[PDB]
Formats: sequence, C-alpha cells, structure tokens
Amino acid sequence: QKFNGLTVLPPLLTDEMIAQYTSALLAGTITSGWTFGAGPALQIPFPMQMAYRFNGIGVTQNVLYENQKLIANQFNSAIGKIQDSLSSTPSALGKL
Amino acid sequence: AYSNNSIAIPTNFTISVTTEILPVSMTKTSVDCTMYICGDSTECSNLLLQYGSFCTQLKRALTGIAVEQDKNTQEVFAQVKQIYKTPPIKYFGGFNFSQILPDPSKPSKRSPIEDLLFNKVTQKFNGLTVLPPLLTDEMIAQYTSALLAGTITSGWTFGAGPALQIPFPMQMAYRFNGIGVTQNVLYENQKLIANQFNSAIGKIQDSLSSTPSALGKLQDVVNHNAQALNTLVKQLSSKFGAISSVLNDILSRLDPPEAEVQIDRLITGRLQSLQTYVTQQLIRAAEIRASANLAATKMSECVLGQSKRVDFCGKGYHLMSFPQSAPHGVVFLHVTYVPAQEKNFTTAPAICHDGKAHFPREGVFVSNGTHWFVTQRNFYEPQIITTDNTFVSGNCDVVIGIVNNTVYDPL
Amino acid sequence: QYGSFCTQLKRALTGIAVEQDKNTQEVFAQVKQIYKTPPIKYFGGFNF
Amino acid sequence: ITGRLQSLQTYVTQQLIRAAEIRASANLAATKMSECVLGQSKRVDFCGK
Amino acid sequence: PFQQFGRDIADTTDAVRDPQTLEILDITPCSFGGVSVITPGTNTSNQVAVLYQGVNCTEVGSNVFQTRAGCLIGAEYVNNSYECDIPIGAGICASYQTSQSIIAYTMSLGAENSV
Ligand SMILES: *[C@@H]1O[C@H](CO)[C@@H](O)[C@H](O)[C@H]1NC(C)=O
Ligand SMILES: *[C@@H]1O[C@H](CO)[C@@H](O)[C@H](O)[C@H]1NC(C)=O
Ligand SMILES: *[C@@H]1O[C@H](CO)[C@@H](O)[C@H](O)[C@H]1NC(C)=O
Ligand SMILES: *[C@@H]1O[C@H](CO)[C@@H](O)[C@H](O)[C@H]1NC(C)=O
Repeated sequence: QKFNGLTVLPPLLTDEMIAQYTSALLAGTITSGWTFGAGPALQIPFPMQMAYRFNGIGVTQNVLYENQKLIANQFNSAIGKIQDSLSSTPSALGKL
Repeated sequence: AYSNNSIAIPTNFTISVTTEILPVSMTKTSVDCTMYICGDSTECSNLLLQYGSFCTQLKRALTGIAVEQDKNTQEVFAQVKQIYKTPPIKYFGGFNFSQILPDPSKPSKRSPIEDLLFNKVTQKFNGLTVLPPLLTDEMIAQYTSALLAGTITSGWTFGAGPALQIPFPMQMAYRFNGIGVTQNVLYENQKLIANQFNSAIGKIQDSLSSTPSALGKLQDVVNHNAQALNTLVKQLSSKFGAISSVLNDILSRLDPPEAEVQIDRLITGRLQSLQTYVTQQLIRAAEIRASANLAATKMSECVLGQSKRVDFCGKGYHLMSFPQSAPHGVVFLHVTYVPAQEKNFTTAPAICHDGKAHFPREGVFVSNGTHWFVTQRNFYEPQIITTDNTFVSGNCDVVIGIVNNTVYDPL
Repeated sequence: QYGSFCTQLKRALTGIAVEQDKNTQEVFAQVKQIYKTPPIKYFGGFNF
Repeated sequence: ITGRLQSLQTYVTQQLIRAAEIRASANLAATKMSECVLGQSKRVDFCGK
Repeated sequence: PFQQFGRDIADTTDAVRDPQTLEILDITPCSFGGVSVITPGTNTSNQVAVLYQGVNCTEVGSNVFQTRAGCLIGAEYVNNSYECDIPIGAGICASYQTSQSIIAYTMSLGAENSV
C-alpha cells in the first residue's frame, strides 16, 4: 500500500485457475478435436483428427496417413524450436 | 475416454435458440454555455466572451457525437435495399414464426418479443437538451421486419443480389449441407425439427421475461447517461472555492473588484466540469461505436448468410439468425445445431482389400463389433461400403491401423 | 464542500477493475468442463 | 487541492484510455481463441501464417 | 401546512407557495434552445429554412410546421415520402424540390417488394 492511498487489488482468477482452464482447453482439443465447442465432447483418435484438418485445408487424407511419421517429427521439432526461441529472444514479451 | 480405435458419433440432435443483446446507440445531448455556466448574466457573458474559445470545441464534439450516434443505427438496420413483406398465407413448412413476425392486431406493428423487450426497458434548467433520433421506433421495426421477411422467403440470396424465392424446407436443407449433415436428415425428420424450433422460440420468449438481467447492457447505458447528467446538474450547485454558489448573491452583495475574481473562479469550475463531461462522453461514444460495428458485422455474417466462424453466431453449428429491435440496441436470435446422444464405435483409418487401400470419401469407417460401415461425421447413417463411398490410393503396407474387409462392387 | 469529484473517480476505478476481471473471464472460461488427458499419453507419435 | 484533483483526473483519463485498448485486445484474444482453438479457421493470416 | 417551497430530484425549485394567499404554483423555465438553418447548396438556390429545436411554435417564410424535433419555419409539409438527404429529426427530412421550395416530409425506407 503506497503512502498516498494507492492500492493494487488482487485478481479474482488466480494463476492456478487460468492454468487449469488452459489445461482443460488443451485436453479437449487433443482428445475430442472441435467437438467439445459445438456440443458434447466426442472422442476421436488424433491421426483421424489431423486427417480431418487436412481435408479442411484442401489436401486429401491419404497424404497424412502415408506420411504420419514425418509430420510427427516435424511437429516435435517445431515445438522444440519455439521452446528454444521463447528463451533466446527476450523481446517476444514486449506487449506485456 | 481416448483410444486408438474409438470414435463417438451422435445419433440425435437438438435445435437450440439463444439470444444476444448488443448496444447500438446512446442518447444525443447538447450543452449551451451561456444558459449553463452562469445563466444569462451580462457580466458572465462579457467575461467568457474574452475567456478563450472552449465552447466551440464543446459544441463541435457534441455535434460530432450526435452525428456518429445517428450513423450507428443507420449502418446496422439499413443493410437491406427494399422492404420485403411476407405472403398472406403463413405456413412456412410447419415453422411458427408468429413470435418474431409483426402482429397486425396491435396498433403498433411490433413483434411480441420486441413488445416484451420494450416493456422491460422503458429541457433542463442548466442548458441540457436531449435531441431526438433521426430514425424512429417504427422505422427500425420496419427495417427488422423487412430483414425477417427476406431471410424467411429468400434465404441468403437477398443479401448477395436480387431476392430469389425458395421453400423454407429447402433452405433448411441447404443450411444442413452447410453444417456438414446431409439433406436426407432434415427431410426425414422435418416434423421433429419444426416442433423443436417452436419449443425453443416459446422457451426463449418465456426466458426473456423470467430474468430481468438479460437487458443489462442497455440498462447500464441509460443509467450511465442519467448519472452523467445528474452529476453535472448537482455539481453546478457547488461553492468551487467561492463565497456563494448562487451568482446573484455575489453580484448583489459585493462590488466588481472581487466579484470579478469570484465569477472567474466559477467560470473555471464550470469549464472544467464541462470538459470532464465531454471527455467521458467521447470515451463512451467510442465504446458504443465499437459495439455498433460488432452488431453490424454480426448482422451481416449471421442474418444475411450462414457463418462458418465458431462461437460467433451462437453456441454450436449455426443455421439461422433473426434480428429484433430493442431500446438503444439490437437482439439476435441464434438458431443452432447441437448433437444430443453419443454412441461410440471402433474405427480404422483405411480398409485393405485385394492389396488396395480404400479410404472414406467424406465419411468415417464405423464397426459395431461384427461389420464395418461408412457414415458421416456429425450423424450416424451407416451404409454398406462400396466403390463409390470410398476411393483407392497407395498400397496396404504404408497405412498404420488398417483393417481387412471386403468392399462391394456395384458392377 | 469542494465538489463531488471523488465519487466519479472511485466509480471509474471500480468500473475499470470490474472490466479487467471480466476480460480474463471471457477468454479462458469458454469451456464448460475441466477435461483431463488419459494417463497413457501416446497421441499417435506426437509429443505434447 | 486543485493541483491534486487535476493530477487524479489526468491519471483516470489515461487509465480509461488504456482500459479501452486492453478491452479491445482482450476481445481480439477471445475471438482468436474461439476461431482457432475451438475449431479450424478458413480466414487467411488470422490463426497463423 | 408548514412547507413553503418545493424542490425536485436535481435540487431545482419546482413549486413555490406565495406568502399572501394559500395557493401553490409551479416554476417552469421559459422556452430556450438552439436554432438551425436548413439550406441547399448556395449555388443551387438561396432560400433557407430555420428550425427551432425543442420549442413549441406558439413561443416563437410564413410557413410554420410543428415537428417532434421542434418548430420549422420556411418549409412546407408534403403528403409524400422520399429518400431524404437533409435529416431534420424524428423521422422528418427536408429537401429542395419543386416553383421551387424546401419541403419537409417523412423518410421513405425503400421500395416495397413482396417476394
Ligand atoms: C464406449 O465408452 C465406454 C466408456 O465411456 C467404454 O466402456 C466402451 O467400451 C466404449 N465402447 C466401445 C465399443 O469400446
Ligand atoms: C393577506 O391578505 C389577504 C387579503 O385577501 C388574505 O386573503 C390572506 O389570507 C392574507 N394572508 C394570509 C394570512 O394568508
Ligand atoms: C454550383 O453548381 C454549378 C453547377 O453544378 C457549378 O458550376 C458551380 O461551380 C457550383 N458552385 C461551387 C461553389 O462549386
Ligand atoms: C397531408 O397530411 C395531412 C396530415 O393529416 C392532412 O391533414 C392533409 O389533408 C394531407 N393532404 C392531402 C392533400 O390530403
């Protein structure tokens, strides 16, 4: 509390609550896809979900099923690269 | 429950209608300096005539705000070029649009939902005046009725170009094909969907009166305007570091030598109050303009056509949207498609037959434990796997999780 | 005796605080239930 | 009194402007969540490059 | 019996009892407001129409029309409806059209089409 009558109120949602919400969203999008937003959550294997996304972007499902390992490796490499990049450059958090 | 060969496909659907209220415009107001700051006193007029030129900025800002507020309602309800009217015979394939369509019996041509909304939400001495809006209530009601008639009779065609008539069941079939479910689902289940739509409309009609907190945005807008006006009026009657608040006492008690200082202090106080008022009004006008732009965009992408955006025109898969007028705002009735009953099965990426990998063409393979079928993703419609429901690409070894089955050849 | 500005000050600050509380409320609470991942994290060769 | 009142008024005016900007950013973030995390987006350059 | 003055929600004198006779009377400010001028392009013509905002025509060209927005002087009402260009207020618009004079009329939303 500053001497001049300045006080900073605490947020209603804590860090753990936002983390739980993010984890719930991640679990939903991993297990059910987009179904948990339209209505009840419907389970679907992740390769089938990626095939549906590929049909959404225009490429046919065959492309994914024949090239599953390469896409998985590329996804893992990209996640690792962005993990390294978020620490390499401190200017990414400039807005906050 | 997540498994490598488990998929849940709905077997039934529920039609749901939701309501969204968005502010559009706020009340137009004007301020006169001479009538407010001192109230037609000659000494104040002479002093303020030589005291800056703030009043021009005040009046210009207020006039610009009023013009923007007039434009806000103009750009939301006038998206149609003609005033469409419904045919006298209101069948519409078993759908009851009575609650949204205008009622000729009432002296004012306003829908029951609009009447309920308007029933729920219903010159000052200091130079405060409230200007009337350019568009009256009846004009906005006519625009809403024209939009409703267009979307009922022609669908989305009246927004892209000339209005083209189409039976309502065919329009709903087109919307179903838009969301992914095939037209058969609607044609076989027409009566159930009509009953669900009527029940949802009745339920939202009851809900709009049951809970008075639905109109909170418009109530907050009108409360903020009233609070600002009352705060200004109350703050006028303040000492502002002077002998007395009433100018008559100063002008009749003391001589000009210090009466000039007193009136200068009062001038400064009232100018500061007016500046604060117009600054808050500008901020509120910016917020209302953002809300009106959002409302216009929602009108364009939900009422004039079907939207593929998620959670934009409702909660679920969007089918239709109906607008309703409201005091200083618009109410959107969002019709959505929601799966109801989930049943899980066993699925495989592809099927191996004669060393040829068969992939589903707009569908997913489904097994009940003894046979394999093909069906759409958003509805359970099993079908015998043939050479037209599936296409062949590649070999059998590359696919992971492929199962063996026989595919029927029509020829 | 010097005006009633402090009421406007406090009301504006409280409204700002309420809006800031609503901001985080309307972004992260779009889900209705707290889904949890299965204990076996295979996900078809993807490393989450 | 006048000086401190003017300082407080300036502070809350800047706070209101910043709050409006933050509300716009939060609305954009919520819309991005809705159209990118809860479903696939056909909009170009909205949910990535 | 003991009260003498009256005061509304905004702390403004509403009704005052005169000290001599036992009668009470209201206090309403006499009409004020702003004034506006409606004119086409100065090259198009030179006639002007004057609108007095929020005052009855009794308090105030020889044509006088009572609009919900105020008193309109210099323009005549027409039993028509056109796509208006000069918005006056409350659904009333003015335009310069025929031998030529400014005419006040209600807005026309558009052509009526029945699909
Ligand atoms: C469907 O899910 C339940 C649990 O939710 C599970 O016990 C059942 O085995 C699943 N169905 C099939 C065919 O595996
Ligand atoms: C003042 O004199 C008038 C004379 O008509 C009388 O009516 C009135 O009652 C007197 N004032 C009082 C006591 O009300
Ligand atoms: C008025 O209109 C006439 C004809 O359209 C044109 O020649 C003239 O330049 C206009 N006046 C001005 C000031 O532009
Ligand atoms: C035009 O409308 C007014 C409004 O009632 C009416 O008195 C007048 O008779 C109308 N004009 C004609 C030519 O009927």
